[PDB]
Amino acid sequence: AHKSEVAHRFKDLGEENFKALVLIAFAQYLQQCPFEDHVKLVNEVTEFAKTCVADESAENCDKSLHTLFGDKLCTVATLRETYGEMADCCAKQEPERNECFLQHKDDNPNLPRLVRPEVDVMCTAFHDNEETFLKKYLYEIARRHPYFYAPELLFFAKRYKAAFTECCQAADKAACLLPKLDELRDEGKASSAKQRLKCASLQKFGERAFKAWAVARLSQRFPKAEFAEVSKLVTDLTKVHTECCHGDLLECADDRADLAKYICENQDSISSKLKECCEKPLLEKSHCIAEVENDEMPADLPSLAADFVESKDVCKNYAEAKDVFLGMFLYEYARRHPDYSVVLLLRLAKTYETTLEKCCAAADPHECYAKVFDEFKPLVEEPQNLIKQNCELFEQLGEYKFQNALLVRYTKKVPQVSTPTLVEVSRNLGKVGSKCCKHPEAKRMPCAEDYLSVVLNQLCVLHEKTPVSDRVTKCCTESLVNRRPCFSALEVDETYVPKEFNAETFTFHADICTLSEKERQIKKQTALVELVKHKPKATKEQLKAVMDDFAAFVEKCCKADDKETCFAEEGKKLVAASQAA
Ligand SMILES: COc1cc([C@@H]2c3cc4c(cc3[C@@H](O[C@@H]3O[C@@H]5CO[C@@H](c6cccs6)O[C@H]5[C@H](O)[C@H]3O)[C@H]3COC(=O)[C@H]23)OCO4)cc(OC)c1O
Repeated sequence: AHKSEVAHRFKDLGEENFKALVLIAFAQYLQQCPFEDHVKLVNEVTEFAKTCVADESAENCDKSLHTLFGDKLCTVATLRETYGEMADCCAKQEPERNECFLQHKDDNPNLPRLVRPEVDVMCTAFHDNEETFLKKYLYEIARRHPYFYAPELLFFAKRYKAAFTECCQAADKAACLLPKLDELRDEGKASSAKQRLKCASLQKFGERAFKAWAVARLSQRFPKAEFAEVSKLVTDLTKVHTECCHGDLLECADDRADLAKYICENQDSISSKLKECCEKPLLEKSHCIAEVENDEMPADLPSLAADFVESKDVCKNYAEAKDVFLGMFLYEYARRHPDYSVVLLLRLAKTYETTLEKCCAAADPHECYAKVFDEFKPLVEEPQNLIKQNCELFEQLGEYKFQNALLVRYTKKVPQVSTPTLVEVSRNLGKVGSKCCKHPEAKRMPCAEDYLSVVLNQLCVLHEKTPVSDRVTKCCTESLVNRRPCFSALEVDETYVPKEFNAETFTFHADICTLSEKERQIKKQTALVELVKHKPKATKEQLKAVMDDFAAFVEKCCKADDKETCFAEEGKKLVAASQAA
């Protein structure tokens, strides 16, 4: 164990990443804090760190990272008149102060939306103070996505700098810059959502859950790798994400680097597909390994019949070490099925487990578990059916109309759920259609069913903040593996009383003419959820009818005699038809 963890981390990560990482740590705890303040605090922490690196025996160098950093956040956070319910945390010591900070993370911060300035402007600000410009990027995303995988956020910042470096010297700056930022925005939302799930698993379902998940995913990725190796990897990788989720961002970054290093110094025993990745700079390398394509599986692997049903020691080995035996089954099953979703593999693993508990406590266990594998079959076919059906539906509806289809279906299921949430979740689910139906009906399952998990988790966590439907609460709390079926099983809420008619939520304005097409869509899908809430018995024929009116008048009013008052009479037409009763 090192004396002075801050020195140890400062030396290991180096100054630039140390600062960026603390800045992320601060913004993911204090999302409402202004930029300038966080930087000042990070600067002071970094000032102090250097003293400990110089001399580890100097005054506070032996304090934990959280004590040191926590004391530092609270200088601005103790302000109750500006931050409210967050010096709740500052009244505490470590570790309870940190436990407090983690539980006050807000998945939906009431934060001002980003202005996006002219390209001229951004590029000016970039050359002027390159370092501030990047911090301002780190800060904005971190406070908006308090679960962004911090090391990966350094990677994003780096791509972000790279974009401005390249495009700000381009002949056409806009034509170069914007697609890169558009890709970066999408890739970032995806990354954030994926990490929320890794964190929710750990924090709500425990380390054992995350491990099973990783064994499964890594086994599919590295099918030539031995179990001992995968287990080692699962271990390191869990230690890393546990750290990140628990707010130990420096150790997380460090331990992820060590890992990325291990992987590359052991390529020949992991995968044949890491060659290019391990030639990249640190951030890029680590990212590349993380998203690397599955290796080819060894040819002619045997069947699992021998070890997991036919051996005489199935019950012994099970009872002799249940977790490593299940890990093995899960490893052996996942290696051989990169075409199964990670969730399917966990279900089969869970089925095999529950089947051994029942059968090892039986007269003749082998006679009892002989069937087991046959029982996996309807579990495998079930996701296949849904994906087949949803992809046909998407193929004839397109992303947008497909999202609206989900918007209506999902609103009727759980109309207490908040409108912006319904809109976000349904729009994202629509993105499975685009991302996954694209693939041949044979790689679709991991893409489709693993991504829904990420999307269903967003719903779960956005709903957790201010819960309004016990049925969502139940599906989200029940298991993690049963989330999709539990949500699929939900029936239309006939118990729910229709919302009254608010005029403003159905009146539009001249500002809508200045929005992107995407925003306009979002604007209208927002109206649609509100429509269903106000008339849940409306028909598909009726709903899509009222839809095209919204569509048509936007067109006519964005052109007409003063666009502002134009949305207004349409507001007056709808208002009069409601008072009418
Ligand atoms: C991870 O990827 C994501 C990126 C973003 C957005 C985002 C989205 C974009 C974009 C730029 C930006 C940047 O926005 C700019 O951030 C700047 C940071 O740099 C500094 C400034 C320099 C000089 C004055 S301010 O200015 C800021 C701009 O105002 C702002 O638009 C990101 C920086 O931090 C964000 O949050 C921002 O071009 C078109 O699409 C949002 C996400 O979800 C909401 C997300 O997941």
